Amino acid sequence: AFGRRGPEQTQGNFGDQDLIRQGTDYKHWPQIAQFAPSASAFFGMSRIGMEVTPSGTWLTYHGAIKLDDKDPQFKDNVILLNKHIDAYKTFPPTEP
Amino acid sequence: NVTQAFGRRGPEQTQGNFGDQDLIRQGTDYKHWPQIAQFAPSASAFFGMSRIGMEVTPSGTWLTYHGAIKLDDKDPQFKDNVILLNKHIDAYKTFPP
Repeated sequence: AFGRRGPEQTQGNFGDQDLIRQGTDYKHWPQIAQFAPSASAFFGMSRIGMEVTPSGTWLTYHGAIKLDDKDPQFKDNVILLNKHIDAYKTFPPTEP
Repeated sequence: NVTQAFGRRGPEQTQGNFGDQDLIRQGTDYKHWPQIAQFAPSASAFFGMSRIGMEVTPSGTWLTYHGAIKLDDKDPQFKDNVILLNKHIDAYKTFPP
């Protein structure tokens, strides 16, 4: 969908092979998706910008979401997210 | 409204910078909100397209994100969409002191 995971600025870096294979069918997808911002939160929280490069006009965004560390699921949420962040570094190269 | 929910618009890295005085007062009731909202990623797009990190700092644990969404210049609505987004980006610079 958004291409191969990898280290480049134009690549996404999130997702292990199960999330890649299964997408929204992945057993822990709801537990991940809860951290995704609503449209209101995305435009309300983020630093939004616009840039014009040789490939077109881009709407840039960045920000940071504070995890609720009083949530009983906090420690497990952190483990789950960490599992997927830069997971590609762990992949067999013959993957897929 | 928007600023009670997501804090003041401003220049700092921890603050949001998007929305003019009408957007921030009206929120999702703002007349042009759906035309803006079309640009916000789905959960799948947010996790699939962004660069995601995790940072543990004195204030807490934060899921960081950044990315860029290509605007479709072939779309007939492109001209109006970029003018609208541009209006709201850093609009707080025009707010009186």
